[PDB]
Amino acid sequence: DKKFHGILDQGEGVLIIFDEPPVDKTYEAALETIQNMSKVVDSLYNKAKKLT
Amino acid sequence: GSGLRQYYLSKIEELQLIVNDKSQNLRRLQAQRNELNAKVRL
Amino acid sequence: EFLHAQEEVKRIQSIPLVIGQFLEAVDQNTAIVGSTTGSNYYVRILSTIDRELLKPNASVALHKHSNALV
Amino acid sequence: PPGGGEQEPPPPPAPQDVEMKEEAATGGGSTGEADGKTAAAAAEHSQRELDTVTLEDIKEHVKQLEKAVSGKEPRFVLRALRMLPSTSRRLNHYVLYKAVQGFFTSNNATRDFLLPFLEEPMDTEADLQFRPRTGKAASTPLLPEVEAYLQLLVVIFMMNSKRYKEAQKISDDLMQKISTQNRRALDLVAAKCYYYHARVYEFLDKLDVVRSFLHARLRTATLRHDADGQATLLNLLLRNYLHYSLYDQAEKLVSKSVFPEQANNNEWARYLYYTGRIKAIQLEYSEARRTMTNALRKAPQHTAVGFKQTVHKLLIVVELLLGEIPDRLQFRQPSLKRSLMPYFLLTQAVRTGNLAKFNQVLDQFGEKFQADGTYTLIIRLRHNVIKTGVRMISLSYSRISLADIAQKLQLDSPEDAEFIVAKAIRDGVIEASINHEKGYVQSKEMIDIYSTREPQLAFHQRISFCLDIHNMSVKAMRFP
Amino acid sequence: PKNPDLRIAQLRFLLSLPEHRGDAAVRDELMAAVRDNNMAPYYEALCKSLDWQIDVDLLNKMKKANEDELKRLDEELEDAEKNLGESEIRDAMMAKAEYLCRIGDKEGALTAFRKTYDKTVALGHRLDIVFYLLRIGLFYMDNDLITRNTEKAKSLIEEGGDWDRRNRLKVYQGLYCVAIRDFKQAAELFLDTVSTFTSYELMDYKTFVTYTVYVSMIALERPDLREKVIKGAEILEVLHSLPAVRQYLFSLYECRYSVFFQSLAVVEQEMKKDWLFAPHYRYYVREMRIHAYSQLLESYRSLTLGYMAEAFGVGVEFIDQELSRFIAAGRLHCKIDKVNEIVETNRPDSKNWQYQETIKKGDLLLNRVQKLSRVINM
Amino acid sequence: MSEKKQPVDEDNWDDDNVEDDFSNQLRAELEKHGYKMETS
Amino acid sequence: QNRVAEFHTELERLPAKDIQTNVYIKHPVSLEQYLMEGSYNKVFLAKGNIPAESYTFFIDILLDTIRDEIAGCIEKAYEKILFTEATRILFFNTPKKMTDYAKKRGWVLGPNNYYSFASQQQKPEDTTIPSTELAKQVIEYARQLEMIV
Amino acid sequence: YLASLIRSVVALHNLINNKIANRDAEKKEG
Repeated sequence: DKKFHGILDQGEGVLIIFDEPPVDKTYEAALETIQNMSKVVDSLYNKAKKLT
Repeated sequence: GSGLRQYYLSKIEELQLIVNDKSQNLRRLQAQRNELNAKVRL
Repeated sequence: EFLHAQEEVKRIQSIPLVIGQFLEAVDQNTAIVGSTTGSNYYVRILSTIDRELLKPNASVALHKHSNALV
Repeated sequence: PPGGGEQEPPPPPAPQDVEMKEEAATGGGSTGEADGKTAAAAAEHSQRELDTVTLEDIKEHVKQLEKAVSGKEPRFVLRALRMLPSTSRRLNHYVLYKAVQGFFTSNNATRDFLLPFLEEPMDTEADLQFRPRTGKAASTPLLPEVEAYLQLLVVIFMMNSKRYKEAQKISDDLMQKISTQNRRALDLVAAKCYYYHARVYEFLDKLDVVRSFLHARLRTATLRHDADGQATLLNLLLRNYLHYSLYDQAEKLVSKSVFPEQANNNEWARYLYYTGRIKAIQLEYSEARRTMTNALRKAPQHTAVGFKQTVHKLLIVVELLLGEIPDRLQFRQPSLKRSLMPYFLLTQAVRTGNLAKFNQVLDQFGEKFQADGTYTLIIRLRHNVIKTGVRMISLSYSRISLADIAQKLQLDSPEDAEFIVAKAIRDGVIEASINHEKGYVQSKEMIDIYSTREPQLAFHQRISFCLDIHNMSVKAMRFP
Repeated sequence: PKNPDLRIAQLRFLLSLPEHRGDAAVRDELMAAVRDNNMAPYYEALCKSLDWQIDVDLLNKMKKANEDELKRLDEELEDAEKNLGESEIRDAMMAKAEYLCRIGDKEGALTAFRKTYDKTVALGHRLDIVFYLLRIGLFYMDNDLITRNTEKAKSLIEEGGDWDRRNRLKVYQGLYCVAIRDFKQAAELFLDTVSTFTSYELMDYKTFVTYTVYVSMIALERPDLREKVIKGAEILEVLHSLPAVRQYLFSLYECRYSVFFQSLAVVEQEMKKDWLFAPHYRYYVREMRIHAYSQLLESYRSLTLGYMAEAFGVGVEFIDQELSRFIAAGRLHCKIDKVNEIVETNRPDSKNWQYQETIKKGDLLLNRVQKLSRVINM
Repeated sequence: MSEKKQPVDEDNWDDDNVEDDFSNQLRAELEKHGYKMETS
Repeated sequence: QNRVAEFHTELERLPAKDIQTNVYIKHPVSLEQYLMEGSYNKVFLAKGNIPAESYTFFIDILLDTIRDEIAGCIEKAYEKILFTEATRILFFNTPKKMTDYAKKRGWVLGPNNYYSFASQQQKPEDTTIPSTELAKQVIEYARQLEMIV
Repeated sequence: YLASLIRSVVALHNLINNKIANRDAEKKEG
């Protein structure tokens, strides 16, 4: 339930605690611009197809 | 002809091709200068 | 030279400036403003002004004598 | 006769109008861009050259009796074209022979008379300099004849019309070769004939005369002119070295002519496919299947064109030679529904452990398999039957015993287990290592792809690719 | 009339395809065959269904007198043109085309509904007509032509919410919008449960909820699905009524992993005697096994399957061959172990996953601008 | 070469991890796609 | 002679000759169908089927080309084995085959084991050796991007 | 790598917008 940043081990009986990285933001916004650039080439693709 | 003309006639080919080539390259650079010169004058 | 040309236009402001408000635009680089002198004019605009700043009926500056968008 | 009589006047004038004018505009416009347009390396009639790929395959096949296309050829081959007064005579003849088609009868040249009609391009001060014009007018003897798919006794006159067109190579190479680059038009003409002269030499024996011709025709490339002429002949060179079943293929590898840098996204797409089958037969698979995948996605932009049927067939064959399991009909076609059905069963028995069922289907559907040209699967597919199983286990289990991987594979015993665990590492299947203290097969995980310089290796090509498009754009922009 | 006509096509959808299950099927097919003036679809079962009863003469007179009850007035109208209005009157085809769909077939429906289509240009007339094309689109289950007029009513007839054709925008999330594209059209479009009552044409509510709870737990694993299914109140009353819904919900959230095979089989036993009998778990069970596993393999990065022998179910060898199916074909991201008896999991990093994703989209757009570079410029 | 040397003694194209992932519930979600905006 | 590329380009020319008849080609391709999966010294269990004269000069090379990569694979991650695993499984209980492995290779049978030696490395890295040449790419990036193209 | 991927598409707009304006001003002049 994300109350806690941890992980457990059955073969060890051991609770392990790690921290949280705020890093994954540049790559997330990177690929969404590629989704927008997919459509503007499609908007140019029929533009050349409708007339050379 | 094959030994005394063909050395020149095959060689003037590529001398024609580059002059054929960069004339297209020149008039591209010609019109771009006329855009900025009409922009600065105005 | 074009960036030297943009800077040398900027003597036209010089702050004895009067204040109007933008009203409408006819075409490329020519518009209509409503002055705070009561009357209403048909003026010319500088090529320097970024065109994103227009139509809130924005407050604009005008020349005294020649009365252009500055 | 009352039913078929009134259906006669509408069929002539539709080829007599638009099939009349298209090459009349093309033969005028390319001529004005042969005389003018010194940089006619890429004419806009090169797209009309691409139109003539599509045009006469569907527009006209026969010379259209009731006098529609039968009068085009005596009109368009009667071209002397002396000067502006004696070309405007011929510019009137584009109009005057239209009354000869409509009001009068046309000149019926049933597959034979076009070869003596090639004297009107000699009669009364004709032009030899317009080797594009006469080169298209050397294609036009083929264009109703070959494209009607007769393949019947005019094959020899197909050949003799091409020998006149091979004599137009002679007129290119000997008669006033002054800087017109017409070979890059003639090579596509040398393609068009030698797609069917290829088929002609499939209706007859071998091509060692043309092999001596094609090597010499390839020889004049790379010195005189080099764009798409080297490329299209190289597929014509490769396809029957492949069609003949000799050694034939290391000659292709040492044929260091692979790189005319582009082929307008059509010839280069299948060029990867012809050499993809070549690299597949010498057991290299992962380098083969990545240019197999590259050839499928490069120019598929039609609907079941026929060799798209073949590259989609051969692609997961070699991927069933490594042992990853993609199967087939996720892009299915109406011309594929019949041609999937033996290939249907072929890939399911890879994942299952039944081989007599596989040997049933191979015995059942071997004639279709032998029709496809994939004889040599079974000498190397029984290989991958147990290789697909062992990779699936090694992908599943992180640390597997030898003593357990056997009995799951109905393999009876912990020796028959690592009778598959000593070449798979050598073939590049699994990273895993084996200790002779436990006999356990454990692999590790890759983490350093972002921790070490993997990404900026891959980026430097793609940075260099995107700047080339910006360079190709600006150099090809300001033609006004 | 046509609002209880939902039952007949559904029971006809039920009978013949289970060949062994046909005793109680024919015991109430006789209610659907000779009663309610049902005429067509069993005469086309003449070589499909059973031997027969004498259904010929008793009902061909009942189709005749009821056609003769209707066919005189519909084709003539001319009655109130005696006082010359528009030379017509509007009481004829808008009132009797509904019989031409209920008892008359789609052919008598298609020529009547388009005839009353151009008769009246109101959306409120185009309300009930298009909804009859869609109700008969389930009846004769010609499930491709009636995929069209939904979108043709989505385009022009749908202008908003604001209780309306929302009456049969209960023809826009359980007949046409989520069928076999179903991964997220159950997700995004099932957000509203906002009413309760069963009116005279709301014949299916309580068993309809059993759908939208069996498809509820599918959209989102734990970014607070638990409010809309457990903290929700209208869903709380029916699970207070139905224990098979309630225990199956409260097995999954409350993490009783052992009782899943009990709670799945009770759902499975409900899926033994259900009408849906042609293409089945295009989401469910061994995705619901991986839905059970994705939350179980989470929080444990070093797990042993000896703990799986009682926490989730029995068959140590059965779990082992089950995870071998799931890992090896691109699902359930972990790495199982042999004789150490470990279930070890591995995850992508916060950057290894995105570098794997940007290398996929970058190749697609590069291949795209390969092609458009050479379409133009020779 | 090297015997791997030892001492001891349908048509479901990843549409199978789609189809063997698919067998007991959704067939009245095949044109049960549209009835949901007057009550729910 | 490890010409498996030359093998599978040879079979292209004789489709039914190599399979349906011709035991002198059917046996080397049933050799190769053995040579796919796990049957390479099961090959030596099928040694005693020569249809022609002796064929000894190329099963001796086939003796050679198997037993040396056998020695190559035991230099690899197959770490160490006792003498009797080299006896029953390689083949041929003890002739001067023990002189074959002790002299062509090392693997001296000392006290009851064939002994492996060190086959590892150090793995050094600098990653600023590219810092001269990665700077060369970055200067090249702004080179072409600034030039009037 | 993002910034190049858009800059190439931006320069590709200027191709088609020039190639439409080139030949369509030509084909109406002739």
